[PDB]
Amino acid sequence: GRMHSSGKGISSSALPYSRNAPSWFKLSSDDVVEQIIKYARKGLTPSQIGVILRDAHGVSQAKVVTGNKILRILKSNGLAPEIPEDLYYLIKKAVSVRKHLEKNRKDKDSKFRLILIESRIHRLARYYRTVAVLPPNWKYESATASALVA
Amino acid sequence: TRTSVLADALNAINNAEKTGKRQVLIRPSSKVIIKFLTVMQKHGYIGEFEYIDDHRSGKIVVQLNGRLNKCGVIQPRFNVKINDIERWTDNLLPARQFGYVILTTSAGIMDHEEARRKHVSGKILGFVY
Amino acid sequence: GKGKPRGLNSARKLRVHRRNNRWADQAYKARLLGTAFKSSPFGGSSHAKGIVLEKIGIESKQPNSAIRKCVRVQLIKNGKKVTAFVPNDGCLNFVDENDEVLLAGFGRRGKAKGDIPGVRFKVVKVSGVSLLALWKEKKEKPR
RNA sequence: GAAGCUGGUCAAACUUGGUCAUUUAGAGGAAGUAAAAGUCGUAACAAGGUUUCCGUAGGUGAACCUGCGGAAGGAUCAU
RNA sequence: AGGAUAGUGGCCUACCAUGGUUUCAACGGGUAACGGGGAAUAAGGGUUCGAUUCCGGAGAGGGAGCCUGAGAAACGGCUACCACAUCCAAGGAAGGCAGCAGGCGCGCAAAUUACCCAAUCCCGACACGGGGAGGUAGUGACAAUAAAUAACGAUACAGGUUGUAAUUGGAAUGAGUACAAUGUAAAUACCUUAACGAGGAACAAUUGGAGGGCAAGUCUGGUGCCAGCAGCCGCGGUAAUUCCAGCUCCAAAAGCGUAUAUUAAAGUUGUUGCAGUUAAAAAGCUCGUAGUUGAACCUUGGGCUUGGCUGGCCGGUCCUGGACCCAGCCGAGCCUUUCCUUCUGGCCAGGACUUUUACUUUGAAAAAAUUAGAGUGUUCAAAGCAGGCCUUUGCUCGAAUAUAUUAGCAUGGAAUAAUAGAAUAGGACGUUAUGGUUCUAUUUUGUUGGUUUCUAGGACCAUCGUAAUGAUUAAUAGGGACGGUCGGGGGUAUCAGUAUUCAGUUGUCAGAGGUGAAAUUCUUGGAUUUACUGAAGACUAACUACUGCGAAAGCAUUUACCAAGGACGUUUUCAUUAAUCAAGAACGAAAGUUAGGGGAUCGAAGAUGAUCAGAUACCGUCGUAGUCUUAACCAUAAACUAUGCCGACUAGGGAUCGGUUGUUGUUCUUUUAUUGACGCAAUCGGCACCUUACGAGAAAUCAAAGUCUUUGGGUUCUGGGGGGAGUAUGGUCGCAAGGCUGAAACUUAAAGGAAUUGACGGAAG
RNA sequence: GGGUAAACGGCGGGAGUAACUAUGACUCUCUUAAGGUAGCCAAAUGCCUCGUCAUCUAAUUAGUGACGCGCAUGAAUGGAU
Repeated sequence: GRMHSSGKGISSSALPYSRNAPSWFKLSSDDVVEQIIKYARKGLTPSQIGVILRDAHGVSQAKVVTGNKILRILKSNGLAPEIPEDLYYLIKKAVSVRKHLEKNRKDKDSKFRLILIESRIHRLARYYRTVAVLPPNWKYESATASALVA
Repeated sequence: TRTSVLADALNAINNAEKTGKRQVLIRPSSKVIIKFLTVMQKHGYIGEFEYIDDHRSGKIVVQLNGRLNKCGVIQPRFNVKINDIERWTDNLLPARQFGYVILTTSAGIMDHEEARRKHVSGKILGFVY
Repeated sequence: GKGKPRGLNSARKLRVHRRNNRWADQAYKARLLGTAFKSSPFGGSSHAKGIVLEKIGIESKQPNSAIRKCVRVQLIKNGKKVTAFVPNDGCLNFVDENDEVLLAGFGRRGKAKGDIPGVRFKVVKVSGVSLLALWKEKKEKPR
């Protein structure tokens, strides 16, 4: 627990045992799919798309309604990000703390956090190369990383 | 991290049996656990155990009877040849007349007495007495 | 659990670990370093012939108060001078200066014995005759 | 068709140098251990008569003292 | 590509590329290193040894080069040099025992310059010769086997039908001595054997001891801390259970001590199987690589038929054998939606295909010797593989079988652990799907050889038709996203606050300061004290806690910003992305180092006044570095929870922090809600605390220090009696101070941990 | 009257004393503003002096390494490297 910390918290989501769409749910399989795509074009990440689905539109699980995962729908509609969402956000946070460091050199805590973040990037990046999501020559460089998160 | 569900199962069984409890919850369940209990159940060492489905790894509720002395795993799963069994029985089991060596074999999970009958050998998997 | 590797592919880590920790054992360390072959006066031998240089009486360690009568012997095999005990009531008289004495250990295997300070060897034969046979006067010294 | 001869080849051996390893000498210096407890003091063990100990830096015949920051293995589990 | 070789090959040459090995330990060094079969010790796992009766290799003083020859880089073949070395008539000539015996040296350490080809086998022109190969003898307490120094009576006292203790006998026999025969190539020896061969049957048994360990004296005499003994503890200072003597007794016995090394003992090297809070020992802390280890999940169940061996029932009994019967334990063969390659000749033989394994059964192998072990009366035995038969003009059990164990081969199986497939479909089937693209060819029409279309096999390409067309859960493992939070988490500016010191003013007036007491010191040139004004640097009191945050070190005035973070909430998202980790990185209290800036206060050094025998110490007064900060180093602390990190379970209880979920005779917002605080139930996570001991521990104690002789969740590090010593040396990092790595000689029987009693305290009651 | 030594400069004598001797950690003693500290030395600084020991050579008043009561070494009159 807490790969890069000492915490042991367990706060998380608990999907229901029921894998079938609720009785009160009136939307069809496809209507969700284009509804997903409509928010996809607004730049909303799959985490954001799922969040806005349940909050305002009543989609508890997109897999129990559409049959396929939110990101899997995006890939078959050509909307899957080149940089995966979790990797994307790790790199963007890495840039922001880095930028914080050229104005605050004495923030040793910021330097230590930056090492942890880039440590997390490379482990997640090594995964995406064993599974052919990223090119086998993919490398994270701090100098020009802002190009990928631009 | 959680490296062996079989070890976490027999331990919670022993930590319940010494405590005198007549039931114990096992989490998570697996085929290796379920087939392990059956070898224990056909010898009366435990009672009617239930499998809970939670669309997940699974859970097991075991019923305890009080005839179990000590059940434990042998980790790592050493490779045991037919001439390797007599050494494993002597060191692990209190007496030559009772107690079992659970071996996983190409023929299935079995104790050393059923293993010697059909003269097959595999990897040692635990013990019970 | 138990702090040492148990995985099935970890036979190497155990092989190196044990061999490293055998060096803390002095029996193993003395054998491999060959300290007997280098620094031990016999050079790892059981007995040795040497030449007596001078006879010495030594004050004892506490609480015993006595004199242990040993001699200065130079060894013929490697030219070292080390002290050897003469053990028998009145066997100092049997040994003379510049005699060839066959020495042995005290059974402490390189360690000082009893209250005797700085001495580890004892005379077994003088002029080719056992000092026990001379103390019992079974034979007589050749001279 | 012998000795012999030319050029090659393998190359013993020596000289020089370098290197590595193992032994061994040395004025003097600075330690350690043993002995008996010779000289000076009393540092520690009691609140050991200045609580002790750690790291670090100065100082001092010597044990040691002092500063700064720790620890309680404190003489306090407590207002 | 060539040369050379018997031949492959950088083996060598020419040309051309820049490769090859390595933390899975290359390369280098040491080796008191020839390797193996084996030996010692061993409950097991293991440890030490292996020159040496067998196999393979290398060498003949150290190199080098060749002749002959199938076969040699040969040495009881040569040549040359080096080092020794023999004769010499001084010109020259001849050497090689790490073969046999034998001589010197070295050592703690090791045999006769004997005989012979008779046995085994080898060599030759070979029934005939040769063989220090080989065999026999000499020395030989290397080891091992068997095994003598007595036995039985009668008296005799003691004695409970007999065990003897003394003085009284007649037998038996080999140790030895020898005819002779056997034995042998000839002898010695063994065995057989006439005669000789025992009363102290002198035909004489020794080696160590007798305090404990450890078996066997408190017997006598000698010495008198001396001699000496004593592996260790100790014994000896005039009654020594321990030295020096005698007597007695013990242990083993033709054998018994000493020394050294090693094995067991040693669970003190720990895979089985150690320890790490305090006895030695958890890296200061995080990241992280190799390595080690890694959630669950994919044909189960049912039904039928059948083969085999256990118990009986059968009994069928000379323990023993049969269907039916009962079960049991396996093997199968089918149906269940059905894996189990596929065709030809027709369960074998001829074809075409196959995810890789790891693992395990069996087979083959793993030389002989050695080990275990079958049989066999070498008189037994160690042995040896002989042998046994009514006595044989021959008959006849044998001369096994196991263990080997890693690598390689074959084989049955499919749990356990991996590995692969169908996501922009480049997917699987159409066996005879349609075509099209090409390639191969046996067979023709036989009088023989040319023509390219049917045809058959690939190997593909496009189209159409098939299918239930094709993606496991989201782990109370993880990562990320989002929502309100919560923090004395961090950085940069800014805002207080008093206090301290120093100054300027105002007021008096003899002291002030400081101590246990004083003195140094400041004071009528106004000290101390008073009020106000002013400046500097530090530090953020009280609130402040068995409270918070942080990887640790640490973090406490306000506000603004900056970028982070944990926990909770989540019917969001990705799906194993993880745990611990050699090597390598970031941070790392104080002190210390370098350069600027600041330097109020404290204050190492130093100076000082006391105290004292002396104190250059503690006490007092000053005080320099420093304390603060900006740039960089250092990388250590009792960096401590003296307790590695991750995971699971185990016993009750109440408080408290952050979140979140349902709720009040409560006050307030505001007069009420959708305020806030408080109060009551919950759960998450924490920091902890109380009791108990199921259990653990040497105990103190411990909710982990439990789930550990009923010994196994993963993994990293560390320790092996105390010193010497974290020293020396080498390396490496640092400006230095120093850090990291890190011995040995030598020395010692103890060092130490927890607790008990007492004693003591310039401690409390 | 106070301050100031990277101002000029300065930086002491005598006795006894440790189960041989030798030496003197130590003590006593007079005295200074302070009594030479860290270092270094027969040094380009030491008279005695060609000091003593070692090394270098057959032989060395030379050289180097040590020793140190040093006529008369010594810390920005800079000390040691």
